[PDB]
Amino acid sequence: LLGTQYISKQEYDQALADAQQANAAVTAAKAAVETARINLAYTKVTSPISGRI
Amino acid sequence: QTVRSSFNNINASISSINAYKQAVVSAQSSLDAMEAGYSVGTRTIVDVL
Repeated sequence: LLGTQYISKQEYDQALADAQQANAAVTAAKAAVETARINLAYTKVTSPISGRI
Repeated sequence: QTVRSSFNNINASISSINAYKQAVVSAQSSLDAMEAGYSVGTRTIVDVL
């Protein structure tokens, strides 16, 4: 509706913000998910080297 | 009666304009309120219409 009748440029911008807003939240959960995962599959081997155990 | 008929009318008639004349003013900025609010796009154009 941008430029059209109801879109109400500011009110639009509110939404675009929101999608802007929540995605960053999505950034977080992913980071969280990314976090927790690296905790889970973290277990265990191998360290930062290969060779005789 | 007719003497008092319209003589009232006109006066009340007077009151009429004074209301709507203000009322026009009421809508007047009311329009203006819209256009700016639409000009800045805080609001739609339909309202202005």
